[PDB]
Amino acid sequence: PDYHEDIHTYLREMEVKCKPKVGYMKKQPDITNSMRAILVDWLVEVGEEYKLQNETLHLAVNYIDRFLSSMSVLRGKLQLVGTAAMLLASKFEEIYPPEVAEFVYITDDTYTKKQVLRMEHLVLKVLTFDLAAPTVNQFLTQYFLHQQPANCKVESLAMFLGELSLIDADPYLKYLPSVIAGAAFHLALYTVTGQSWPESLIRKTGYTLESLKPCLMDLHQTYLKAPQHAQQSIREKYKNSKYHGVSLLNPPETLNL
Amino acid sequence: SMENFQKVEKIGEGTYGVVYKARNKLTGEVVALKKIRLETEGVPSTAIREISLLKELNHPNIVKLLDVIHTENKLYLVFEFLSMDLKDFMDASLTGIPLPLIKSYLFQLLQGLAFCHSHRVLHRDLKPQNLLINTEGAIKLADFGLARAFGVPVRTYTHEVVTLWYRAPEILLGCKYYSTAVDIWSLGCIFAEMVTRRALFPGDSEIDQLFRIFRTLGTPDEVVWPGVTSMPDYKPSFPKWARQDFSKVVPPLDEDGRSLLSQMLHYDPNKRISAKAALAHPFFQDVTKPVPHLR
Ligand SMILES: O=C1N=C(NCc2cccs2)S/C1=C/c1ccc2ncccc2c1
Ligand SMILES: [Mg+2]
Repeated sequence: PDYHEDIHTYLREMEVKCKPKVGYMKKQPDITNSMRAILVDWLVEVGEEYKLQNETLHLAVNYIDRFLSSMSVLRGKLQLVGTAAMLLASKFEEIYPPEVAEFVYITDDTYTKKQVLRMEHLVLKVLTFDLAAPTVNQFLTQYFLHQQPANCKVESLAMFLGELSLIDADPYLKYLPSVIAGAAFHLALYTVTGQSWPESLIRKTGYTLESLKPCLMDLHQTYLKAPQHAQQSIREKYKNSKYHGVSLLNPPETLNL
Repeated sequence: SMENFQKVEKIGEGTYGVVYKARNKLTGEVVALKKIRLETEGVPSTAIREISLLKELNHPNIVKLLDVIHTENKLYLVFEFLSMDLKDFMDASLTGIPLPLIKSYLFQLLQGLAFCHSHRVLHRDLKPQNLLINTEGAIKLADFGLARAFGVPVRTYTHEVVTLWYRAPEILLGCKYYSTAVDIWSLGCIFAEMVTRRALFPGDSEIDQLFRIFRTLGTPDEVVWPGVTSMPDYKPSFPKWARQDFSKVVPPLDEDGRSLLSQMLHYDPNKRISAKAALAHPFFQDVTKPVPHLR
């Protein structure tokens, strides 16, 4: 099908260039992984409240991680960075983005409009206006085209697992979106149908199960431990019929390979 | 800041903001400035989208963005300056645009467009006013204010898209999914316009636009466009116009010209020729790069 290969190649180029710094939190004096996890889980709620696309959620997190990779931020201002990031992602991705006033509302009177608007400009300057970032979602939708045949439970679980990876910078910040998407898809497909990463995707991506194993092992642990995780907005989201209640499914205890 | 730019003259508005011709006072460079006043909703999605995409796209047939400047009440985009837009050029041309120049412009536009599509960008406002030409024979896509980064496969995007005359029938009939084909349709209309010297489908409304397209290409049915009778804004009451010979639609065009245009104006988006495939159409076998000899 036309342009699918070119687009995939190009996205594989851009994910490297849009990659945040792997160990930036160590260099952040006042913020932690846990604090970022709180922030990301909150963005999930915002996405739910305003019925935003999952893509917007992923874009925002990329903006956040890229911003935090070069700017030190105090814990009290992290949410301002987050709010501004969600606003820009919405403007980039959404047909009908929420008004700035709505973004000031869900902060709970924490920041002012002028603060949100100034933060928008700062994020833009820091990101040098480069907002078209490849996401786990963008690879997932491509990978879904290789199902035989299409299974809606598999898709939702993949989207779910891929979303869980956004929460924890350790260890997912060291994996590319194309790789997390690979691991999410295989893990999803294995849980629902008992099938594995397909030959047709080995062909397309050049990723094998052996190559995905390191990420796939991490994602399997997160999945198993998801109900005990401090952050829970993603499990609650994917409980809904909209996502076929896939977060209620039982994860496998072994993966074989 | 804009200390170093001297505004020569306002040249128009397009999609969003106001475009000026200006001069860099230190280097002499002639530039185009697109000004945005910061509706206090922050930076507009149109500016956000145009800037990140134009920064991704380096190609001889896509306009070059040189710089972005914020003077905290406005936002300026700084482009290279060429000569004029294609609409300007066609209004000035009694004379006609010679075929070798039409072929060359079409060839370049398809290259610019294939580059966009290969890089997951829909332009969504291809029209003569948004195409720019210089004295040396080049033509470039400009005004990416209505553009967007699409995914594979596409989801539902903004329905507003494309200025009426250049708007693909799948948008008009309200299909929930549209993709790259809509840019091809727009280039088809422009191709015809360059040859005929008049717009192909100058509708004043959506239904007028559909009826004008039908009277040229035939009212579509399930054989020619599987699914069409089921589209949201398809009406069984549509008059049933017969399809006409392409030799009558663009009479000056020879056999390959007609073939390419009918492939660009194909009703079914999936069967409509890609910009990448169109580059190899035999129409372009003798393609050169003449100068427009404008002023
Ligand atoms: O010309 C441009 N047009 C844009 N949007 C639509 C419009 C067309 C004409 C007026 S408004 S953005 C843009 C940038 C630009 C760059 C170089 C140019 N060189 C010559 C003439 C116009 C130019 C415009
Ligand atoms: Mg730290």
